[PDB]
Amino acid sequence: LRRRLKYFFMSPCDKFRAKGRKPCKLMLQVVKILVVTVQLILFGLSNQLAVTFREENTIAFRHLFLLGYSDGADDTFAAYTREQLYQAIFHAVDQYLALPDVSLGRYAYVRGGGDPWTNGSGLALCQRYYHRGHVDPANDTFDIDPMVVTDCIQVDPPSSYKNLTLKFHKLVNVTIHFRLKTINLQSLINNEIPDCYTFSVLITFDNKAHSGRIPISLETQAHIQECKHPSVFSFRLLFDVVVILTCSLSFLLCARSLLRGFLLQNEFVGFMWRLWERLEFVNGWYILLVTSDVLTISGTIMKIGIEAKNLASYDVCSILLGTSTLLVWVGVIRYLTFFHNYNILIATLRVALPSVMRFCCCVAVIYLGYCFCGWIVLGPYHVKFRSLSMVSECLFSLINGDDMFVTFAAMQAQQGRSSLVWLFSQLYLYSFISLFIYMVLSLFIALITGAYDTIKH
Amino acid sequence: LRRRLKYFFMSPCDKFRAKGRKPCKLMLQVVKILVVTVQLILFGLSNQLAVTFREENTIAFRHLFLLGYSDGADDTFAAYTREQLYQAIFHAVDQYLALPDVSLGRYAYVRGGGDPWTNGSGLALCQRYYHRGHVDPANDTFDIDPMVVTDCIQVDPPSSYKNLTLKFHKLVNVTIHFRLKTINLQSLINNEIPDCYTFSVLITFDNKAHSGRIPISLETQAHIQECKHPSVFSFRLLFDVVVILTCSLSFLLCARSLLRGFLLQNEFVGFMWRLWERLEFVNGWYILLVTSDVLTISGTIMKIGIEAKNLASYDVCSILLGTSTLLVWVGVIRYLTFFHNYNILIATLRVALPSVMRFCCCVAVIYLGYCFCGWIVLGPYHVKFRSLSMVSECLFSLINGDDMFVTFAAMQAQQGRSSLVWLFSQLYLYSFISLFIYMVLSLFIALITGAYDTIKH
Amino acid sequence: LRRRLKYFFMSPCDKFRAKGRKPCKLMLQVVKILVVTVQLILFGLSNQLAVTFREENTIAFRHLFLLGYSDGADDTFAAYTREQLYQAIFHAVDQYLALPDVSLGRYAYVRGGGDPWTNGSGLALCQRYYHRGHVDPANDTFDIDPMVVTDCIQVDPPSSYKNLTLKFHKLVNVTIHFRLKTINLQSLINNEIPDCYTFSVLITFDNKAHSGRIPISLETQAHIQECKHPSVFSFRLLFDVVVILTCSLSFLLCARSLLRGFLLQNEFVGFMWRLWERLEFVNGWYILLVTSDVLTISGTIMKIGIEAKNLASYDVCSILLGTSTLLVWVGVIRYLTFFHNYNILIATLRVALPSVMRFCCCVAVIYLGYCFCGWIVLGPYHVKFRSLSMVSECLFSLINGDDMFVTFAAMQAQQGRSSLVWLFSQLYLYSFISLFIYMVLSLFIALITGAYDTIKH
Amino acid sequence: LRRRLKYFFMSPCDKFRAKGRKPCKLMLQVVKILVVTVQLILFGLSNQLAVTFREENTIAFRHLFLLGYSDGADDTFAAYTREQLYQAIFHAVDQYLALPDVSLGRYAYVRGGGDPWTNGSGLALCQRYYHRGHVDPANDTFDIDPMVVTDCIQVDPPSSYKNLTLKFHKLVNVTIHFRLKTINLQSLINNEIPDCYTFSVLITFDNKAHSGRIPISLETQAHIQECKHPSVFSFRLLFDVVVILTCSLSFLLCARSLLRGFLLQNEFVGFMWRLWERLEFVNGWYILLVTSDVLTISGTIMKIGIEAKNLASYDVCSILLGTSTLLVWVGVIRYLTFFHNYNILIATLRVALPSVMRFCCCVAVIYLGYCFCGWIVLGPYHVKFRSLSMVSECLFSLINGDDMFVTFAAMQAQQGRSSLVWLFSQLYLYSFISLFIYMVLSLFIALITGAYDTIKH
Ligand SMILES: CCCCCCCC(=O)OC[C@H](COP(=O)(O)O[C@@H]1[C@H](O)[C@H](OP(=O)(O)O)[C@@H](O)[C@H](OP(=O)(O)O)[C@H]1O)OC(=O)CCCCCCC
Ligand SMILES: CCCCCCCC(=O)OC[C@H](COP(=O)(O)O[C@@H]1[C@H](O)[C@H](OP(=O)(O)O)[C@@H](O)[C@H](OP(=O)(O)O)[C@H]1O)OC(=O)CCCCCCC
Ligand SMILES: CCCCCCCC(=O)OC[C@H](COP(=O)(O)O[C@@H]1[C@H](O)[C@H](OP(=O)(O)O)[C@@H](O)[C@H](OP(=O)(O)O)[C@H]1O)OC(=O)CCCCCCC
Ligand SMILES: COc1ccccc1N1CCN([C@@H]2CCCC[C@H]2NS(=O)(=O)c2ccccc2)CC1
Ligand SMILES: CCCCCCCCCC
Ligand SMILES: CCCCCCCCCC
Ligand SMILES: CCCCCCCCCC
Ligand SMILES: CCCCCCCCCC
Ligand SMILES: CCCCCC
Repeated sequence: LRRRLKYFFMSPCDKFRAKGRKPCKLMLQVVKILVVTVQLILFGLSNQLAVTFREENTIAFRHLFLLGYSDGADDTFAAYTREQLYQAIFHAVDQYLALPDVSLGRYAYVRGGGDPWTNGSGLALCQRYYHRGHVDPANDTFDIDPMVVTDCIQVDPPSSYKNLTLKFHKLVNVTIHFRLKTINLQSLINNEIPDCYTFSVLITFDNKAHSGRIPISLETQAHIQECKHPSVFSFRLLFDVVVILTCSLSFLLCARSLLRGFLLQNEFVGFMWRLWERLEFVNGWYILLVTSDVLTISGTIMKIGIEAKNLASYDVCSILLGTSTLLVWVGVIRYLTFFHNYNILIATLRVALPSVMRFCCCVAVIYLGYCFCGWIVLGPYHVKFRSLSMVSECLFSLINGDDMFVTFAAMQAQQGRSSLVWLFSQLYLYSFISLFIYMVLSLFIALITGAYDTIKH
Repeated sequence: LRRRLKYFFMSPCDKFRAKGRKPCKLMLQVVKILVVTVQLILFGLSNQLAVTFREENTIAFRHLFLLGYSDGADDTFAAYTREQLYQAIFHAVDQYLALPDVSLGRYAYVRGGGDPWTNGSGLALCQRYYHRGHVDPANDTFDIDPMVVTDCIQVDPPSSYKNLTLKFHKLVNVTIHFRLKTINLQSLINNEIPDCYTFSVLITFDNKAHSGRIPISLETQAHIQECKHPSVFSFRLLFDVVVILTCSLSFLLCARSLLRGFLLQNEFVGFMWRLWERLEFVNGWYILLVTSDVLTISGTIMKIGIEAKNLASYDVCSILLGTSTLLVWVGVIRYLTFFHNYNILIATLRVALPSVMRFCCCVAVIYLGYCFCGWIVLGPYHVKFRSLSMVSECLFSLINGDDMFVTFAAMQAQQGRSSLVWLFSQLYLYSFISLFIYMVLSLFIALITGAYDTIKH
Repeated sequence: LRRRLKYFFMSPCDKFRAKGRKPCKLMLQVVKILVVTVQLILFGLSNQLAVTFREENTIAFRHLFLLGYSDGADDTFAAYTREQLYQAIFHAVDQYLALPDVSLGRYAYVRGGGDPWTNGSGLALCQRYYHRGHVDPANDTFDIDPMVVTDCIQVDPPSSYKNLTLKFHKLVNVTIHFRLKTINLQSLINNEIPDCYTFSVLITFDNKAHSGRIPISLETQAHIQECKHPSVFSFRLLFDVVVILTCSLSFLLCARSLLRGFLLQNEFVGFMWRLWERLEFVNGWYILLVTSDVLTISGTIMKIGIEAKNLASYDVCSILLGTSTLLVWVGVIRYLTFFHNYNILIATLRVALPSVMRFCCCVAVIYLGYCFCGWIVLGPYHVKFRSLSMVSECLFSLINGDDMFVTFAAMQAQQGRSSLVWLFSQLYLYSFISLFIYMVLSLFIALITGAYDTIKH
Repeated sequence: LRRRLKYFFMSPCDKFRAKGRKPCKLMLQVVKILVVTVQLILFGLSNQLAVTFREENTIAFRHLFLLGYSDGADDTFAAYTREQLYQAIFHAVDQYLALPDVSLGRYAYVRGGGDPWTNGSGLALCQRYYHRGHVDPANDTFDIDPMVVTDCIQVDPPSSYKNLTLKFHKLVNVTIHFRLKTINLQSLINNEIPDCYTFSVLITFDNKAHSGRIPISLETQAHIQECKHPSVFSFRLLFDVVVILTCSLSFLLCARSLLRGFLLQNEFVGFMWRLWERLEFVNGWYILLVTSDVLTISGTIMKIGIEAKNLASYDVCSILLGTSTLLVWVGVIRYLTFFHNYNILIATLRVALPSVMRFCCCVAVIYLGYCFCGWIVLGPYHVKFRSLSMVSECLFSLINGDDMFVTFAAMQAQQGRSSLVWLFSQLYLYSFISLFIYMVLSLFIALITGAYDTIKH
């Protein structure tokens, strides 16, 4: 049993010297790294083109349908008078009706086919208000039924919509919905058959705040299909099958290795009888390899489905493939651990990790207290403290010396208004930055240095 | 006495093993953390809505009443000719008179009710100048009585104000004051009854510099009341009472513990007879808990008052609640100190603190000298050195590697003008940054490393 | 043999004490540093003037020929309607025809002389579309022959171009090509004879995306000649010859030293018989000196050619000269290594380097995995993750605490759209920044500290 | 002699214990710190008011006299057509003639009084061109006499200037000079008598590049006098005299101490007979005090002159006073050196300094080589590499982790143009940042840590 146990923990070189078995798994892992990286690169190259197409079409739509729109004004684009709102709505509808004659792109009208479009209708102009909405600020009185009533005009592609009358005092919002069909000719370069896009365009005039300011936004959804009857005067699926086969073989070999480890662990436990030490028979690198294989196979199946237009879950597929690629690239450290000089550094990090995590536990409570305090106190006055996630991002960036002066200057811009709040912000920011830069990061450095010193002895 | 003293310093686990008393205080502290955090989250969620309402209304007012106003131009918005100033004033008054027909919001006029509005007047247009203002720059002569005279026209909501004549050579400023009543319908979502807002709007055309440039600003004050006769087709006060009860119980238990410590200290002193060592009987964690309880109770009472519309001190309440939440979250380190691995890091920080503070004392004098020098020399030329607090913020950000290049480039933009000042700025910035980054932060790191090394032995 | 070997490794001071030979090479190296630096400074001063001339002319061309152009709008300048595109094209052509009467600069027309300009033609207005381009998005149908057909109108400098008809549905792009001749009178200051510039101006209206948005750009190529028949009412070539002679002498002496080292190494090997230890006879400083001499001589020849207008490879010459200057300035460390106090620090760096490089090897795989994952997942949503090189630059800047908050906020701006992607971005950014700042840089610091500690003992 | 020598090196406490002499110098230094700081604060408060006045007047002038000017466009403000230039010039002159009726400020015209204004002339409109300027880019020919001829029209304050004819092909520049008199009424607040300003306004249309782009700028010079015949319906000079007296007394006492040290050193040398060890008798703190006293006295005299309007050298006075304040605040470290715990840290820094400076010497050559290489190679393409001082500022900010990503992205914006330059920039930036952050700063930290470790033993 001793010999088998010793050989089980032997390094690949020692195993080859002893039994001479060819290291199939190492070569398979190298090939897997290569093919997985190539597949990810190809997928990203293909997807960025579609992303660019959709983004450019959306920018063109914003310039076409939004009155007085200019680049970089998405956040602040709003209406402030009834005349402005009416003009914007009518401009959007008129530009929809004039699209064939003015647009640089080639778009087709989509009629009916569901809701909110009635049969034969291309554009739906809906206004949503309250069922009952009596409001009298002069007498501090109101009577509202929060139930929302929707009223839509239907415009067929080529003017009753010009008779629109908005109930401003009880208006919840206004929306314009339509769809445009186009063909992605940009696919010709990069050697792909053009596909058919349907853009669902929604223009929203939002009055949910009732603050006298109605923001205006335009959004698009892209539905991609294979064009019927294509006409233009295989190395994508074979590569996917190759990747799947490589991952399956790697999974089988790693599962065999893990089973062998489990059986040897059981034998050793039985021998000793006649948990931390049990899991010594577990090869975490092979767990990582199995996880990467599963993720890659799932992502490859999803990618095959997507590229045939049968699926539209690009986010999940991209996440799976990227995570698997990261895992396979991280797995290369196993090979470096077999050399003493590199193993020194890897073991330094490994022995540092536990105390680092314990110190993270110690620091998290202070960090969270600061987050809550900053959100509650500075949230009203600071744009960077409006949400707890935003507060955490701001504090994390401050800890690393980024955007410090702008954070100070935002509060400086309102020193005269509230002196108490300004003094509190001064104390809060100074104390947090000093504590976390001059004491916490220093202790991280000290922990790493101590781990390195221990490893070198 | 020895046994009682030993038990007094026993850890909670040892105390439970010895006497078996249930650790009520620990459970109470956990519950306190939970309820305090939930209360803070709810309060912040509620307050951000009102902040958004006020900010949006103010932006709408700026777009409505300021002629030629655009987003992001608040700091530089100014008039430069008499025609521009007259046009801006008349535009503001005309937009006030046309508000019902043009505004997307629903506003009500407020008449009279104090000063500067006479009875029946909604808008007050005041101009403030000097009593006697003879100025003759041609002869380098002037005769001024600094006493300020105010002259206001009163406009009743629906044109004598069109006859306004400004005394430009002796004008101190022009102001427009009015009030608008609105109802916050946005409260319907989040399940709250709408409240009644009164916005006091002040538009200022400022000529205190007499520099030929008159900045224009708009400011609002919000007074919030409960709307009389509400009509819309309890889990906020019960939670506050629960929080107050929890904090009061924690305060009572901590006071009992502190009294026991005081009595035991007195007994030990008497025994020894028959300050640093005396305060060893003081449990600073319980002082922190008592402080947090007091702050939380005060903030909860203020919050109860505010949410009934009887109080308007949001800043003080928010500061109290945020500070108490920070304190209760920092108090969790006490529980970690009972475990050796975490106590190692906590004790490292504790033993590092004194030398860190002494080095801060050493560094403060150099920092202050640099602050004064930079303010006096670069203040005239650098926007970031205009005020001592701004100088301190800039230097602190520089020490942490933020906004360095913009600071250098601002001076670069005027190298040709004054070569001496540019050379001085070069020497000043380079020396300060080098000294504080390569020697001071390094010494902080060394102090922390030495403390950690001592603790590990 | 022992005495000769000992003298070969003697320091310059010891060699002078022993044999008394004048250290010609040291003085030559000092003179080389001086002359090389002066030459580089003069070359850069001369080149920046031409760079400024070309840049200013290009800005003037953009303001002259692009309709509605404003500074800082190069990236977003685009057309969105057929009317806008026609107006821009006609404005460019009309401004070309009116240049003599409106331009502040003095330009001459260039006619014919190649392609795309026919004989006697100054401006070429080409439109490129597809040979066959049937597109019917209504029926999801298309019939395209990807072959590109070009049709150009020729405009002679002083209106058939006004009859231009664009094939929008199959348009690939539109281009306007012309050339302008000018004289660089700015050369008079700095005491140079004015030279003759020919600017080849290309205006591109790009429709390769077929997205309804056609970006517009202007680019120029400068061809510089010596003006024929100059008339204006030697210390540049003599200095170049001096530099070349100094570099050649340094090369000869260093080659002699390297040959002596090789011969002594051969003698020692023969004696011992009767690789790491062999290369001990190689003086890497002299290899650096020889490389710098070769680079400087090549760059000086290229510079001589350029300044006579016989060459136009400014990038290669600048790279050669800058690299050689960097090498000669780095070579000064050799002289500092002869003093114990400075040699301590230099040897610290030298002994730290190998473990630093090994740790870089360990870290590269994790860095690459993160790069690929971020590119594939965040590329569609983040402007800073569009390309792998851009991803690497962003991650490298993040590791050093730059642009952290903007990176977080770009993803924050789309939290509601995709919650899964936002959560993944949170985990990705937080884990990467924490791992690389609190563990990797700490280990670099620890490696350097250990090297320094070993050197001091 | 031994007793006197021992007493000479005694600490202030030991000296007081031994001889009982009252420590007059310590109290004097404390009073000096207080009074010098108060004086600096008052001077800065007074000066930034005048700075604000001048800046506001200049902004008003830019808005009045520059056609189409908007805030934040100073750098890019330029003309591109002859029509634009004529319109700008005529607008400036017309606005000068209409100033009394349109300006919000009160200004007086200044006539004649030197050059370029003839007797009775308020505005001078000069155009500078070449004596002979034949330019024929068509034939690549030119004949220039670089002598500059100036031709000015004179406009008396209330239209021959409308007949201006510009020689565009040989124009060097156009300038408009005039002067305006105003009274600074803003001085009334802060309790000062208003003073009389004369603004010399120069508007420049610059054509020295001959690039078809003529930048337009406005500059002002302020000359300040005491207004004659002031009329408005001493604690500044007494404080200055107090400061001067305090500094003089401190100087006398420190000189006495230094003379005593010199005499004792001479006695010791004579005794031993019967440089590094000699200068042990020099008290560098007293040298610092003497320098600060001299600087403060000089700055106070200059400030007295300035505040009486007899001097205008604000930069020199501010530099002197700021440097003296920095020195006196740095001098406080002497008192901290008398306490062991603070002396530990101060001595750590003192013993670290020499090796830090030697390592700076080692690093300077690499830094300079990188500076030259970056300037020569990236200068043509990168806005941040245009000048060697700018290159140094950019590299220094990069070393400290500031503005990294923008530096990378500026080069990314031109990857396609020159691939060789882009690759070189990648290698250059990556190598520089890595070398200086992961090896140089680490060695600074290691040096400080070693110094601290040695001091603690
Ligand atoms: C076209 C490519 C075909 C490749 C596969 C066939 C050709 C080929 O070389 O296979 C090598 C593999 C082993 O490949 P591989 O896993 O690399 O080889 C094993 C590992 O080196 C293992 O050590 P660790 O790597 O540290 O765990 C070691 O203990 C085993 O020795 P032992 O056998 O004496 O105990 C080796 O056999 O051996 C098979 O017998 C395949 C059975 C697969 C069953 C999967 C489902 C359970
Ligand atoms: C106008 C300026 C003229 C300058 C040159 C003439 C005037 C002049 O001082 O020359 C000094 C040089 C040597 O100049 P240099 O190289 O500085 O001198 C040698 C180096 O010091 C070398 O040590 P390292 O520097 O550490 O390698 C040392 O071993 C040699 O001793 P050794 O001779 O006893 O072995 C020295 O002769 O000696 C010549 O004989 C020139 C032959 C050149 C052949 C080149 C083609 C192979
Ligand atoms: C209104 C305020 C008036 C203040 C001054 C008068 C009232 C007053 O206390 O003077 C204290 C000073 C000394 O003031 P101060 O300099 O503080 O006192 C001396 C220092 O403590 C010195 O040590 P260091 O400080 O380490 O150098 C020490 O060796 C001397 O002892 P010794 O005398 O036994 O050698 C002290 O006399 O003694 C005078 O006799 C003034 C002579 C000035 C001559 C200047 C021109 C050369
Ligand atoms: C001259 O250079 C160095 C002198 C001393 C120490 C390190 C380096 N550098 C070598 C090059 N290196 C790569 C730059 C391009 C991206 C990939 C980088 N490699 S990396 O290992 O992923 C890595 C990443 C971040 C931090 C450290 C290491 C940077 C470090
Ligand atoms: C050999 C088993 C333990 C090695 C560590 C597990 C993999 C680490 C993942 C980063
Ligand atoms: C146990 C008494 C001393 C513990 C320290 C006091 C509380 C620390 C507050 C951060
Ligand atoms: C003396 C031979 C080895 C010295 C090192 C080689 C030159 C270093 C280049 C930076
Ligand atoms: C006591 C003499 C030496 C003390 C150092 C000199 C003053 C340091 C200036 C920063
Ligand atoms: C020893 C008691 C630990 C308590 C953890 C909250």
